[PDB]
Amino acid sequence: RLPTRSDMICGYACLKGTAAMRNTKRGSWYIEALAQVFSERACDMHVADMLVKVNALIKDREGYAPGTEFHRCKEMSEYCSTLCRHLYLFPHFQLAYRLQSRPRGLALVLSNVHFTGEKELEFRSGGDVDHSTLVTLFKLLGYDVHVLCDQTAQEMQEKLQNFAQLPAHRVTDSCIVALLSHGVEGAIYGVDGKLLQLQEVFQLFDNANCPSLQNKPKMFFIQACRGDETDRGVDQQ
Amino acid sequence: MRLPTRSDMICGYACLKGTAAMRNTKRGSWYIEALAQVFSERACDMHVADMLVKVNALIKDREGYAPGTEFHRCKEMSEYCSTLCRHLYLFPFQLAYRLQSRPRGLALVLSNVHFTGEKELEFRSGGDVDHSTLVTLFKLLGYDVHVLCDQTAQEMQEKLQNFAQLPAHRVTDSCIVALLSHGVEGAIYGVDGKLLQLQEVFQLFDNANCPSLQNKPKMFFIQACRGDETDRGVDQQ
Amino acid sequence: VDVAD
Amino acid sequence: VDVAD
Repeated sequence: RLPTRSDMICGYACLKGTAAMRNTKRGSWYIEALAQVFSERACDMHVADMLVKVNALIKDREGYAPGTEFHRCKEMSEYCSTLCRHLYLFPHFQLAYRLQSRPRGLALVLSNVHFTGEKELEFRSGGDVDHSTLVTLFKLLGYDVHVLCDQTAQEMQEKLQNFAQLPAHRVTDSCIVALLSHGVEGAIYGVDGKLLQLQEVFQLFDNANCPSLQNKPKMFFIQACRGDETDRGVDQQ
Repeated sequence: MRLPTRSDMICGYACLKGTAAMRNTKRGSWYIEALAQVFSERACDMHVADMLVKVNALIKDREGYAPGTEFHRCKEMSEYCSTLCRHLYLFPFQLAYRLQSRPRGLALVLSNVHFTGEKELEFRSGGDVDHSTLVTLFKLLGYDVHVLCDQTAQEMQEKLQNFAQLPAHRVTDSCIVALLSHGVEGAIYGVDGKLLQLQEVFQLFDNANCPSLQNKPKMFFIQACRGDETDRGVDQQ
Repeated sequence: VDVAD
Repeated sequence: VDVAD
């Protein structure tokens, strides 16, 4: 018997209560760093240790935006884990999750960039680079990549559930879900300015609702703000 | 180079948001027992984040013994979150945090077991075993262990601040704080039934409030419930 | 026996 | 330039 939820790792672009930073031309700091590390190190580093390298890149970066509150601002990424083994992507086998299927798993990249005005949510310039980054990266890592763009909260919920329920998960070894949008602590916005709670997303993939993925590693990457606080940072003593 | 307000922290949680953490009335808490077992055996060759994965695996496999109650054959899942930027080896070197000081750091073990509030919080049987287990473990790992027992919320806030402000942190290489009590999502109870928000605990040790620990690894272990939901578990398909 | 925290 | 998500 299993707990209701296990074997997930969830990477967050920023800390609870704070904004995640995005360059209007290069894309989000977190996705940029994530793909930079994964592309270089997926061959010899497990995913949790790779996210520590990502943390180190984000800790060192600072904002460029002269004349605004984001100039010289800071951000800190984090990850949370219910993994019970090393997660090597194998693009060591005995103490790691089994990860040999072809494809290695299904991946979903869900990007909201153009918003329909209902709330004050702005165009996410650079989100196109983030989207291209993850689609290409996950394909090169051996995943069968599904894509969704500019979805409402209800479309997100319905299509995430459809993705979780796909029969293909029975014959793969892992899963990836990447969500990129505006958001608040614990929830992400659809393009209509309505919220999808992240706990409801994770539940779609848990051991009760998604038996096809029981005991298989499930990766979530969340590029979204978690609040309104801009981190001014601190001087090193 | 400047720092984010918060970084270089790892926080282990006995259970998931919204759920109960389980404790055996004679053997103590599942999470503390697994943490001490793994850390005692593997600190010499495994970094802390990877040891917490081994703890996750022990918790995932355990099931409740409480005949005739709702906790019989129940389940639990632990997790950890990390803003670490290097490997954390305790060394009881190159790619890891520096961890060579004598003592390796200060450690605080704060345990509340006797409650007398307008909230209906029961005596935490087995909490004494958890307390002595952690004091023994952290001494064994080379920490100077400070202890606190049966504190109110205000006492916990004030004495956590005093601990974070101790001058010894200037020259040591790491810090450990263990909090064991009743709790709710995001906060723990003092013996008076009043809550201390965990976000205020972490803030006391952050880069702005605790400059002596900037860029040094800070470990937190939280043995407390995070909600009222008992996990009945799921049959493995 | 097991109880909740 | 850098902006907030």
